[PDB]
Amino acid sequence: MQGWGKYFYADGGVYEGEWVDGRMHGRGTYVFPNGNKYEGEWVEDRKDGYGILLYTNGERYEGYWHLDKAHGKGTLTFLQGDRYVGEWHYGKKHGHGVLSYSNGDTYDGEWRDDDAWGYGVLQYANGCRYEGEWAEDRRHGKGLLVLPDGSSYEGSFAHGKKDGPGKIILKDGSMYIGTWKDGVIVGQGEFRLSENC
Amino acid sequence: QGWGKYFYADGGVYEGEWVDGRMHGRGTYVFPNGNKYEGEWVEDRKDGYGILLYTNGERYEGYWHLDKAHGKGTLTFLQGDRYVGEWHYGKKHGHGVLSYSNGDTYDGEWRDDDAWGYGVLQYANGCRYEGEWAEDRRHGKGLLVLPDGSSYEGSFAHGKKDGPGKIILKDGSMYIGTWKDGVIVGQGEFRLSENCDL
Ligand SMILES: [Cl-]
Ligand SMILES: [Cl-]
Ligand SMILES: [Cl-]
Ligand SMILES: [Cl-]
Ligand SMILES: [Cl-]
Repeated sequence: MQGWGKYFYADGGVYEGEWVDGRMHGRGTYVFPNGNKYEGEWVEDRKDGYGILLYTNGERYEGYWHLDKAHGKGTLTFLQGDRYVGEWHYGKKHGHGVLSYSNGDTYDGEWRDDDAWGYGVLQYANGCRYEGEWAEDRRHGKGLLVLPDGSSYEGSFAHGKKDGPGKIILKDGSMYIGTWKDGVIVGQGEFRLSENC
Repeated sequence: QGWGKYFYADGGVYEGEWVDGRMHGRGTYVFPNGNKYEGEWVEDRKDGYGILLYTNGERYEGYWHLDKAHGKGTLTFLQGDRYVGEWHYGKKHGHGVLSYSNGDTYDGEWRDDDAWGYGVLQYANGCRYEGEWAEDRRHGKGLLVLPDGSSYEGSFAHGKKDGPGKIILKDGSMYIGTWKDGVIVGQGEFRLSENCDL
């Protein structure tokens, strides 16, 4: 099973490409029973190296594979509108990458196991903008959130909501210092105004 | 009855109309003080219109009753302070405006020579207080506007912020809480004018 050739039909899946020893090896294409079609490099019956897989619904990945999963630098385009360009780790967004959301949001930062995780900045379509840490695809740890007004909160976050100590600075110049828990003010706080009189 | 001048042993002088041996009618009296009164008299008392000029500088011009300021009258002070309003037997009482030399000027109610009731005070530092007063001090519900453009409205006690109140800024974002002796106390809530996501 050497040279070029065509083969398979596990279902109706036809692989056509290079071969070694009954394993697909080299560049080749494979239209799978789904209708998904991978066209790239192979290493011993798994996609390994660069390759493009078109999904039947519309999706389209472009990048490096390893052991039949996305691994390395790769671009995932949702022709609905989404677009991701960055590092992968065995099928999941992992490392650094940017994502353009359909709703208008844009992310730039770290990822771990297909989730925003680590440092990253997200420019919301509504005008807010977050610059801080993440955990499990939600704002977690210290961060800075600017609001389309121009005022901002800087403090701690937990599970996507304001939580812990924090300061909120106003355009006016005034400040409120207090503690949050699950996105809500409670406890003793301090509020400084810009002008005394 | 009639007119004539008199020199008391005190050094005081009176000349003007008399009735039954009592100063009554128009007359002028310069006191041993150096104070000189010039107005209407009734039975040896300032009563009706009159001016009283003090040797130190002050000058009352208005109506008198039972030898005391009573009715509408203007008093200008040592410092330059000018009161224009109603009097009640020597005390600011009713409605009156006081313009202090420091620049502040008050316009509101009075009771027993004290700011008491509703009144507006424009501070010289650019501020304005519109609220109630008790015993010459900001007391009750009031609105305090800062030159900032923000404003505090809530309650006052003995001249300081005290009780529930709201600071509302130029943005429309507001802080809601309670005060004790002009300083923040208790738990508060801060609301933003504009926020994320909604
Ligand atoms: Cl989040
Ligand atoms: Cl939140
Ligand atoms: Cl501003
Ligand atoms: Cl006061
Ligand atoms: Cl105060």
